[PDB]
Amino acid sequence: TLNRKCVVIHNGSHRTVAGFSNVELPQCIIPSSYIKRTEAEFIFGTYNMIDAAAEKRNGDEVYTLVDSQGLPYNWDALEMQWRYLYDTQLKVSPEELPLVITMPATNGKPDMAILERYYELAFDKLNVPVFQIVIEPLAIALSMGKSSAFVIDIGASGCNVTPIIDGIVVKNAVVRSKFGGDFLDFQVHERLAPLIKEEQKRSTDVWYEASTWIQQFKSTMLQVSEKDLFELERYYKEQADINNPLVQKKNFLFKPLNKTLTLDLKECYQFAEYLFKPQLISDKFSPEDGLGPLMAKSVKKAGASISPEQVYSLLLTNVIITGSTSLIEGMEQRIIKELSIRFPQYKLTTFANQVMMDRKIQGWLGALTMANLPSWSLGKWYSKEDYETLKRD
Amino acid sequence: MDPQTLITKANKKESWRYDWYQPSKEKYPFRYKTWLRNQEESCEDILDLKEFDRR
Amino acid sequence: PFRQDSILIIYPRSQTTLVQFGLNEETFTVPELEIPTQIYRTTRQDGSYTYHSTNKDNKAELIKPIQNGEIIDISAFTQFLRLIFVSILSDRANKNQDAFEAELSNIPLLLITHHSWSQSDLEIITQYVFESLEINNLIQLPASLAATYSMISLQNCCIIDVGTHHTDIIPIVDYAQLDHLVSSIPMGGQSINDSLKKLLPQWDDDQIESLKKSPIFEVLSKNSDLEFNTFWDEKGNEIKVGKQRFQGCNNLIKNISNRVGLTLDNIDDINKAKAVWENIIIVGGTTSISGFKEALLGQLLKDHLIIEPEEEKSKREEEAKSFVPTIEYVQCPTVIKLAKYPDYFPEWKKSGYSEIIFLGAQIVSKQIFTHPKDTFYITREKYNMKGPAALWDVQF
Amino acid sequence: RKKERNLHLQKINSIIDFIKERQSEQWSRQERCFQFGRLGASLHNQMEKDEQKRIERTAKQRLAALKSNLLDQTKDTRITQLLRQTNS
Ligand SMILES: Nc1ncnc2c1ncn2[C@@H]1O[C@H](COP(=O)(O)OP(=O)(O)OP(=O)(O)O)[C@@H](O)[C@H]1O
Repeated sequence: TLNRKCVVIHNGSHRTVAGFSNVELPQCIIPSSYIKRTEAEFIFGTYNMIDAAAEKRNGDEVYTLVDSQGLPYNWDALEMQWRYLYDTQLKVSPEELPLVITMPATNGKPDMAILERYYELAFDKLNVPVFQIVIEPLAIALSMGKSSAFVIDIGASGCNVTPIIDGIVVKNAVVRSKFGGDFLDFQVHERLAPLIKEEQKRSTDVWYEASTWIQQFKSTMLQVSEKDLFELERYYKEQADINNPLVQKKNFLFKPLNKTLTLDLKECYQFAEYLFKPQLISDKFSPEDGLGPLMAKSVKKAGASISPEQVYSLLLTNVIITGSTSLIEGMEQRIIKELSIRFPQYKLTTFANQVMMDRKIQGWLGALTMANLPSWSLGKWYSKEDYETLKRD
Repeated sequence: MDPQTLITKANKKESWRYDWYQPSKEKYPFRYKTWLRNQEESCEDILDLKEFDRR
Repeated sequence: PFRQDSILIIYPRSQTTLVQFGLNEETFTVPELEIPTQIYRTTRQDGSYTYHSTNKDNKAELIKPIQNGEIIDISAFTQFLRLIFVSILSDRANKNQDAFEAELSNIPLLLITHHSWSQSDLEIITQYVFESLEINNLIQLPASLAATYSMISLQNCCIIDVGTHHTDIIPIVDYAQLDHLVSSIPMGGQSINDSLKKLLPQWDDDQIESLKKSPIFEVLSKNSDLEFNTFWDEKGNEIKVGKQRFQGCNNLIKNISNRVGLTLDNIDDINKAKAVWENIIIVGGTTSISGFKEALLGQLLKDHLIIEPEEEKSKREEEAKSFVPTIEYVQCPTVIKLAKYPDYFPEWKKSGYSEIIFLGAQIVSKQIFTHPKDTFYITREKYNMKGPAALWDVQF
Repeated sequence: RKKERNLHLQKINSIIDFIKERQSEQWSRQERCFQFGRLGASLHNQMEKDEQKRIERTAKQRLAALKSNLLDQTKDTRITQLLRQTNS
């Protein structure tokens, strides 16, 4: 319809996705972090950072670009990252093409602070011809053809739950669990460390391991128990007295040491259970912090923010299971089970894109999608006048 | 052999240009560059093939 | 449509470019034109510039539009291209008085696109195709895409593109190119020469270069049965050499495999990833060196094959010796394999397949230009409808 | 108030409507290359078939010439092998 195309940038907590609105797949995806070298040198790029890791130069440091809130952290570095993309991946002056970016749903408290900083970057530093920012979970629901949706972000750096009612992000009901991908990565590392040779530059290496073999492990070794592992285990023992798959072994080669690691099914399940029963992690966590009750909490809070009976029937029939972590086999079904436990009186309808690729970049695809609408004026497009207004006294 | 006229003979049409453009509903306070249907030296010689043939 | 003799396929590269105007109708053949990718630039009063096929009055500068596969000066590039197109126009026009009554009438243009070109680069290029060369039939194929047809069409496969100063790593999944994984290494055939110079610092660079080209040079794993052998120089000299003729390749190969592993490890659908690993395709002039492809396979094999680590396997066997079921893993690849070549192109069979990517383009070219629909290319109409942007309507 | 919500509701309605439109309209990079492969394969079938016919025709012509008086080279090296056995 319209004579345009644009740059879409999604600063995820782990992956930064960027590309052109012209295409289905992103132009490139790089880690949302960088290597600082010393004079001041900034390394961006998946392979580049890997090569830097291979160098193992003293003084190299890993810094992330996104904080716990899903917001930009080191703004000066952010400039450098985007600059990098414009020069080496997009390969176009930031002044010529339009820029659409996004962010996760928040409670609204930092909205103004973030926009100020973006106006400084986009306009004061990059002279971006036009600027827009959108909400990721909102975009996802919209790409699914949903006006109302229960967005379940089983991703890294925490689990986001966003109740969307009639195109409304219920900010009061939006919750951000501290548990997610990153947590599990930590646990995997710690649980497998007992089988690995020995059991900050070091932290740069941690990043390397996280970006490599750890990610490989979690892609296939983890699996989510259908039922509550504890009860399910008991069940099988009962049945044994009256086959029990929990004893089944799985194999995984530890590439860097060339050795076979072997785990049973139960152990794989044990990792998954941390997202449902965090009180099994330690005494610092409450049963309510598991995804089951967190979801219920956010559902109920959503009801509180506006006819609970209808709200529950609405959200529970528009459930979107997404985020990269959601790809762990069985996760989807387990979510369904948890929902039926806490809402046994409601029919559940969930959605999940079977294509792995689509989920991994779904947030970007959502942004992509919104960026491609013909009624230009629907967005809150920003210009220098908005930066000016902000700074005008 | 004038290569330009060879072009005019070969393969026998609105041109576009890359330039600034202002969005409108009305007009919005911003502009961007794109391929606009526009308003409406060279190599100078010809390469001696036979020198560039696989023989 | 379309006349076989009017279909123009152009393949650019960092060194030279292949041009093949017209097809062989019955069969496919190896591109007969080869033109050095260089053009001269004269600086005139106040920086005004001209372009030349030669160095007019020894004042023009040597310009190389393409560097490591990437266009670094699109102005120069389109001038280079222009020169080529009109060169073949005048060539045929002189060879055939009635050329514009037939073969120089409707000319299909297939340009092979190196993945490094930007979105804006591509736009400008299509602009010149229609507004400078006035060509009413344009396809800008992904080079990797062309390659996937040549290997009897593959759904899941890898393209290893060996250049001279760079090597490109491409993964194809479901026939699509995974752009966010596609990368490139700043190493190529020249690095072989560099290491050979290091190895034999007393040799002339040409001795080294011509040796690389020579059949005595080989990647190992009957000149291999001799301690010494010889090769005739460009000047007719007899060059004698020992086992150094089998050296200088591992550095390149190792770096290739490093990125191959890293790239393929990021494929999301492991079922498809498994399929990808069983179809590896190797292309590039340097890959013509005997044994190269096999060595590359071998290096990839030993560094990625999922198989019970040597000793552990022997421990299964050891304990058995006192049948063990296959020790399956959730990982991949379990099978690493090179893709199978087509046996239906004798000409190319005879020439070798280092330039097979052109063949793939040739094959799909007749598939496209004998088809009743124009679904996959830019017409003057489409160009009029979208401008340069039309490319992303037909983008492959 | 009421109409403000209705505005929002229709705004997001139209957003979804444009999205679901494009879901059926778009046809993406992958769609092109997938169709090209299906297309190319049929080209190979016809072109491949033609090549086979040409090879057969050449073989037939050679056979006819012999009567009047891969394997085309295998028989040369085979008969040359045997020729050499007789030459030696
Ligand atoms: N095969 C896999 N299955 C499940 N999870 C995976 C897989 N591969 C990677 N992950 C996890 O997915 C993470 C990236 O996912 P994702 O981009 O959804 O998180 P994120 O988008 O950064 O989080 P946010 O959505 O808050 O930005 C990686 O950190 C990795 O830990």
